Amino acid sequence: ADTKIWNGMVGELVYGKADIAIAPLTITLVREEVIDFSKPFMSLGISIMI
Amino acid sequence: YLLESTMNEYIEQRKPCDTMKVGGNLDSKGYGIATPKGSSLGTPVNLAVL
Amino acid sequence: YLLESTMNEYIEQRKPCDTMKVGGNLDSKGYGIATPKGSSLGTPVNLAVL
Repeated sequence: ADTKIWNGMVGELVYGKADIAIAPLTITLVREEVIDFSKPFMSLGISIMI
Repeated sequence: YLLESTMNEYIEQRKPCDTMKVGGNLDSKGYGIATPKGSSLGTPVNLAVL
Repeated sequence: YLLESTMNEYIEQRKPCDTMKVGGNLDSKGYGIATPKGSSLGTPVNLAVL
């Protein structure tokens, strides 16, 4: 928000400091626009941990 | 603490054993390889993922 | 009997009230509007869904 800086693994990837990123990373709409993605590894969801 | 499902599933099988996945998935998201937009590797990756 | 998640909810919401869902999502597939190969309507409708 208010600065629009890709922080972590996308900070290396969008800004071109790395080429490939093999990681448990989520493909979202604003994620899809800046850089390309692969197919999903597995199908998952948001889960509650108690 | 809501989080990723298989990340929540891994702590449940690891043996402090005091954690519990309850209910089910609350979304659907994808683990894809972050590649540059117009990747030098993505189209070979996209089949090799599949 | 096995069926999809959303189909299992709507039968449970009708009123014979005798069917319950156990467990969670076994996977996460997706519904999509489909057009054949060569259908020029596929790309505008794909943006129309989005």
